[PDB]
Amino acid sequence: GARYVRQVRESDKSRLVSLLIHGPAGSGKTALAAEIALKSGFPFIRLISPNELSGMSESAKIAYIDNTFRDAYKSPLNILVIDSLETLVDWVPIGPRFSNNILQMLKVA
Amino acid sequence: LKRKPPQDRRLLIMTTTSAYSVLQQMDILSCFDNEIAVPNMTNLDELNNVMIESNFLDDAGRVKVINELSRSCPNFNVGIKKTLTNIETARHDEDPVNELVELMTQSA
Ligand SMILES: Nc1ncnc2c1ncn2[C@@H]1O[C@H](COP(=O)(O)OP(=O)(O)OP(=O)(O)O)[C@@H](O)[C@H]1O
Repeated sequence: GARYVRQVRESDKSRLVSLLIHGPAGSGKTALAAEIALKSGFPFIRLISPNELSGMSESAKIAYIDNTFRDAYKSPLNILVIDSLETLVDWVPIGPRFSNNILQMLKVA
Repeated sequence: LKRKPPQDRRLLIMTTTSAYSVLQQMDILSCFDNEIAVPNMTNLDELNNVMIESNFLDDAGRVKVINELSRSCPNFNVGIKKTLTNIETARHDEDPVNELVELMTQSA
């Protein structure tokens, strides 16, 4: 994580770096991501979590996501933590059921 | 069910269910920190204890019904709710052992 942070800091052509942190349930992924982000020491850091979106409607959620991603296009250095991707799209394996709108929005974001 | 209370508050949640398999299929069994189990009645002495507590046996009835169901039913498994309902409905007509025996045999 520290190496990736340094690389994004220094390189002048790599203007977008994305990571995936996958593993078995209960393994402690969010703690590690938060630790890396904190120790990085960047001016601008944000986090998107399921807790913040509870009770809202689909349009409100999309609006919130778009606003948060737009707030990050200022300043010359930024960090964003997206938590538990699969529960942001309301996944359940019986159908399977999920939300195509939010998924497509994230895929384009 | 996985949100911590603000500041320094505390919370205990107890949720019941009867469709464990469905919850397993929905993949929602990771929100719980432990799992208690409640089994059925599986013995005659337990039925006797329920009877003494419900004021129905009158001693002789206890003996007659227990003796009848000892050989009239090899396997016995019923919940408390249905047992209490069966006792109550048996009380009205033919307080003798017969009615309870039929009710218990058919219910099990
Ligand atoms: N590398 C680590 N070393 C020590 N403790 C850790 C580590 N990573 C996580 N933890 C501990 O794990 C707990 C939090 O777990 P965490 O939410 O990160 O788990 P998770 O598997 O990502 O969660 P979820 O089940 O919601 O997907 C805290 O007690 C935290 O200290």
